[PDB]
Amino acid sequence: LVPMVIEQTSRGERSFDIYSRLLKERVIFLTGQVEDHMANLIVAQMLFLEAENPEKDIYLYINSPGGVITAGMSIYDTMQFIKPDVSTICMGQAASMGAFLLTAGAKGKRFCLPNSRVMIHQPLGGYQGQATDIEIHAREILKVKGRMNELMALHTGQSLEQIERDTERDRFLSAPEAVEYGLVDSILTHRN
Amino acid sequence: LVPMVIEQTSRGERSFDIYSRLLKERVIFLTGQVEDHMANLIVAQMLFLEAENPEKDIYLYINSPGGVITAGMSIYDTMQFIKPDVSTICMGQAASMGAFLLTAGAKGKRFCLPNSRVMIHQPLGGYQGQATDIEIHAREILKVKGRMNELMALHTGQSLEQIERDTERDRFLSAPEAVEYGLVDSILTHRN
Amino acid sequence: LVPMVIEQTSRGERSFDIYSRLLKERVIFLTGQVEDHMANLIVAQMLFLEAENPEKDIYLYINSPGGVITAGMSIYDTMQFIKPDVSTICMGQAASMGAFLLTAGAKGKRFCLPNSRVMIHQPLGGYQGQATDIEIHAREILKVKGRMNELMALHTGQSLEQIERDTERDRFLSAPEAVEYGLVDSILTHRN
Amino acid sequence: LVPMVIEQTSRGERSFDIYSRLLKERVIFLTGQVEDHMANLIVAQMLFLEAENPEKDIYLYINSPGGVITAGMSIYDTMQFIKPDVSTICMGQAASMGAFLLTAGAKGKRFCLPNSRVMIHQPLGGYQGQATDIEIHAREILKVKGRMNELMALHTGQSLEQIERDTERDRFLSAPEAVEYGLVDSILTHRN
Amino acid sequence: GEGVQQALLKLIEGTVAAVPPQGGRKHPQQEFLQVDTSKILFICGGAFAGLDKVI
Amino acid sequence: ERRGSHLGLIEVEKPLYCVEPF
Repeated sequence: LVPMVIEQTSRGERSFDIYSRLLKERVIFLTGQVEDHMANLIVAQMLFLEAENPEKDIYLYINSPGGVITAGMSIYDTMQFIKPDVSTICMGQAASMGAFLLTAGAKGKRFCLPNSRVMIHQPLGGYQGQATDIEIHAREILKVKGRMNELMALHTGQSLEQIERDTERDRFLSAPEAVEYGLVDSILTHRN
Repeated sequence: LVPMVIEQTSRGERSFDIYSRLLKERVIFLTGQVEDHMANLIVAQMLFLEAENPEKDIYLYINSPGGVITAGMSIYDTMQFIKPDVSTICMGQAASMGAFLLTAGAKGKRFCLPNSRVMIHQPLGGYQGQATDIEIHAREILKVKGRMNELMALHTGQSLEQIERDTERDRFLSAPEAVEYGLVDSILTHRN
Repeated sequence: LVPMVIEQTSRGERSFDIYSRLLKERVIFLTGQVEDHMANLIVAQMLFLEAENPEKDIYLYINSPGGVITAGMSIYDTMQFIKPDVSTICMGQAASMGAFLLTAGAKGKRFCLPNSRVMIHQPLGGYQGQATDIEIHAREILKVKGRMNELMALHTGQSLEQIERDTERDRFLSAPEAVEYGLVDSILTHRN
Repeated sequence: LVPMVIEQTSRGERSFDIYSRLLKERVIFLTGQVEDHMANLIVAQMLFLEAENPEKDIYLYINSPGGVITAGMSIYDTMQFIKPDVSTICMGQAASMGAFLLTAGAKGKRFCLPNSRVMIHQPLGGYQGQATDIEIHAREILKVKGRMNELMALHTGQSLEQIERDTERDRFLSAPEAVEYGLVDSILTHRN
Repeated sequence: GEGVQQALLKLIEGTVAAVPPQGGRKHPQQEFLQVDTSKILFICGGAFAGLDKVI
Repeated sequence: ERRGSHLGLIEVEKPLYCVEPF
């Protein structure tokens, strides 16, 4: 299923999987729905890379239809914590959490392919139970919505009011439109 | 798929797993629901690290949404038993059991990321059958509630009355708020 | 995923799984429901360790919620047959089979963590068929109860009458209370 | 997860599985319901063991709740065919098929643990279809019933009439009782 | 391998070697002829199969 | 004086081979 590759070295050569081979080149893949299991795996990869070279950049390819908010924040904090700058590239799709992790990259290192769609919307959740319990959970999700908007405005540069009105409902953005908002800094179409 | 990494040592190059590689650095991952199977794995990891060098602190990351209280106490009892100090770091989410193991770390070595969330609530349970059996199980879970609250008050420093009152209903605490409540000591934002 | 650890020896370094590494140190894990498949696995480990060193004690951890009786009578018979003493440490939970396999350890080498829970009840069963067959199956389950009740009285020191009055219905016992009945001997709280 | 063990010899270190390691010591495990896939596996082990040393005894551990009659007869015929004696040891439970293969061991080399349970009963079956077809299967199963009883009487040393009367319905025999019936020769309690 | 490389470090550069007693008409044995290898050119040839990849 | 001189040995190592269930 997963192809295996070889890395010619002076001493000899060793076999690696396609995904682990790219990890050696400081490349991390964020594919599929975001959850705790894959998020922690990405966290481990980020920590391991900064130990080998805390000065080189790290590339994070994002293609995912969103996911859990808590799992995603674990990645966001890890990116802002480590010293090396993390470059984010969007390939195909970027949803609510994917877009937040896309714009959370370092300045001037947030790219996106020309034929890519980006969607941003407010968090969604629910809780069944007593009225008192519903109230407690309602305040928590509301605070998350505000915090997410505040962080988005920081990286994008737009005002908090603009983000609130734009993210009230699903908002689809293309690669050129994303640059205007501030989610990305450039578009990659051809090499050099 | 779990990536594979290579570690260059004096004896040569060894290919480890991303999770096993971090285990050599006194790092243990606590992800997902807490059960007997994963708890025993964490217990084994702690004991193995203690034998190697029982002077260096152990790092335990916590991105769990909760679980059974029996398997969680197994980890808690192991943490307080071993000589080295277990440093807990909250990444993303910390639920009832996830927060009981976060505050149960060495004093001064409890950390939480800025966007991490912490939740604490009383134990859950239930039983079906004769009224006599219900009385036995009802009194047992109550003892756990009182015992867990007693331990929570010890590490956090809050009075037992405050812990009992706040644990009646689900209580959400952000990273800064958790520092005042006593669950954690510091917040990690940027390296150095 | 089970992490892989390395062990340094005179011949060289070898990589073993965490469970296998602990097996070299005469440590057996009893987790989850008890069945024939896992029971035979534990029996094999006990027999293997006996041949390696029939004079060194064996440690058996018990974090199980109970299971099949027949599966648990093989382990018990294997522990009483082998020459080396089999120490038992309760980790989190010990139900009927787990508690029966916790008090069956060598006298003076039984332990229960401070926040561990022990539960003892009577054997459960049931049969659907003709009345003549129901009687045959009913008499057999009543013999297992008497047989197990007698073995517990021998290993705990309590009278058979007390065991019959305490096992009729579920009886939850904390670690300090287990020391007073005889299921365990001491409680491990710290290294020294 | 089956643990890995090490075997030290003056040829090089070799890591073996717990079950595979015991196979080298003339030990075969018979666990779970008897079926064609596991039966053929046990048959292969027997033929392989006699090749290494056709004079040494082969130990067969029986812990099973019974199974298919055809699958069991494959093992029975193989046991009585090979030159080395097959020693049967009952741990846990031995049902109709398990008991037949237990008493089928070499005379004087059948053992049973003190708390082991043995059960014997007539074969089961059933067929749905035309009346003519039912008579064909009805006579076939009856022949098996008589054939099994004849073999049971031969090994146990009892009369064919006694076996038929006792096997009419489920009959539970403890280890001390099995010795009187003839299913086993002695009981193993401690390593002397 | 490495052991032979460590023994030529002074032969290729120069040292007073202890030549075996004799392989000719020399009568004594303890003579252990002393020759200076500091003016002896040393060519070394090999195939270095694999060096192409390293480069 | 006739006296014998000993010589070192190959100093070979003992490699290990691991076996897995499949």
